[PDB]
Amino acid sequence: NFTLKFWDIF
Amino acid sequence: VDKVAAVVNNGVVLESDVDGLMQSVKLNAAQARQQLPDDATLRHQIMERLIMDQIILQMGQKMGVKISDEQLDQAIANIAKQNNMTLDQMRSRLAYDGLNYNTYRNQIRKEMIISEVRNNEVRRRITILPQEVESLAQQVGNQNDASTELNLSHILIPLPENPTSDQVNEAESQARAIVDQARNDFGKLAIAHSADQQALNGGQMGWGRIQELPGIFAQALSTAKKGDIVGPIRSGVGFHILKVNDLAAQKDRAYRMLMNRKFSEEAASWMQEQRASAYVKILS
Amino acid sequence: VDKVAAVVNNGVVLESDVDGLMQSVKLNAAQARQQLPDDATLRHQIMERLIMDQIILQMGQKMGVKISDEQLDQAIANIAKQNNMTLDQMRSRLAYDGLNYNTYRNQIRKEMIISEVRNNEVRRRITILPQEVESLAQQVGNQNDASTELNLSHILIPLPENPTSDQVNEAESQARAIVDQARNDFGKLAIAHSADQQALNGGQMGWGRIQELPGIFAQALSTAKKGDIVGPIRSGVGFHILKVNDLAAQKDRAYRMLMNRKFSEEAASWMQEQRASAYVKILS
Repeated sequence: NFTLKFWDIF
Repeated sequence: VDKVAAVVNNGVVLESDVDGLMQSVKLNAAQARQQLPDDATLRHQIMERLIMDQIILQMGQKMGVKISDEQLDQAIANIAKQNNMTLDQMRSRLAYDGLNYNTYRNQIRKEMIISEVRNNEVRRRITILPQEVESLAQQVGNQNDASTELNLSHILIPLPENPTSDQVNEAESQARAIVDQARNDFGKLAIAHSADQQALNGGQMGWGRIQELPGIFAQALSTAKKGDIVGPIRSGVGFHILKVNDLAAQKDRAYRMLMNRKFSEEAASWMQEQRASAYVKILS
Repeated sequence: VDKVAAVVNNGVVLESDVDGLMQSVKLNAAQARQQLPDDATLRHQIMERLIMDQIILQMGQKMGVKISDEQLDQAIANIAKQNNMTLDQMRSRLAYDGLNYNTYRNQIRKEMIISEVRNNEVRRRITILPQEVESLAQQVGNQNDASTELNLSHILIPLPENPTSDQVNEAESQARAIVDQARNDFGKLAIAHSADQQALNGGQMGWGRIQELPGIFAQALSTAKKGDIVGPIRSGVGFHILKVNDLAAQKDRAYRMLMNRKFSEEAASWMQEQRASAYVKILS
């Protein structure tokens, strides 16, 4: 759902 | 007016035991905020718990098994404190929700006796030859990816919010194939089929610390190193895939590894062996 | 001259012993990317290692500890296979790298009997009390956050790549101010501080499983529920803050956790004891 949106902080 | 939920060897689960535990369950579900299944299969869950609880408990007696009066009281103090209350405060919660402290105290001693027996009995079963503590130990050597630095690329395969078997299969299919071509460039396959933003920059994703990655990648990464392909992994957005780019007390890890997997494996084994060696009829 | 690196109780560590493994380290380290300490302290480490191996290996010699032949036999063949090798062909790969069959065979048994009397001894040392198990299991219940669907907001207070503690302490404290005034909306406060793409959109990350979160967040959301505010967590990019918006296998997870948590403690402990209570003379 957000797995990516979130990974794309690290 | 209190029926028998089920015979279980010469002794019984009661409709009261069950309809009282269904009270202890939905009491949490509202607070814990998680839904429960059909009240029909759910009763058939609790039934099955209480049945098991029993098979064990009858073993409780079969072989003598106490619980330090002090231990029982202690746990209860420790469970009180773990919930931000004293016994005096908790008392009122038992009254307000409506239970006799001593029904409860005895209810706990029930739990404790069961544990005593399950554990005591599973530990019995566990057997760890050294021939395997070594082997495993010398497998976690080339693995210890602790607070590791790690550079990755990343394909993603697109999957709708509520997917359809066809898509899902034809997706994983394409996602496997990409991986099958991945161990034969990856960046250039980003551009090919990566649904995600980075695709143009090549899935090029940069240096991440293994822990900062999503937990559903970590599982399959610690056991892998530079030049490796990972996945295809399933998630909400869909199927991931990824390249890697950069990076005694292991006989401790080694032993713990076994001591642990073997317990979990051999509990689950003994449980099913006790529901077997048992008369049990359910009376709905 | 069997130059002696050191003396452990009624035996010794040679320079042979040290100068040997001391290499296999720098090899099996640059053979899997991870850099090493000072060749000065690295020695000092390999020393501590080799010393200990002695104490406990003597402890072994003292107690009736043999290791069966079939056992050691199995053990080797299984790491032979493991690193992608084979039976007789193993011989001619370390025999082709400096060693013999018996520079390994006798050498592995040393590892094995060490593993033995080291576990075997911290095994007899751990004791889990029903209270501990019960108490813990009641708490691991409060955490019951498995694949726990979870909406949350986000505030980033970002740092540069490699700042001093002068650049860090500002963000560090600035967060806790927002942390408190969050608990006294977050969405408005997100636009007023957060520095991610979803900042002006109100920190709103959206619904998503606790698994799909970056591992380091899942460690602190495990013990939280609707309304909670966790942080400020420091990572690669700076300090993050999160607002939460929505959401008999515990008597085993508890035990496996203690039986482990305890063994790791009550071994570290058991050497602290063997080390400090023994003859440790070191010859330069």
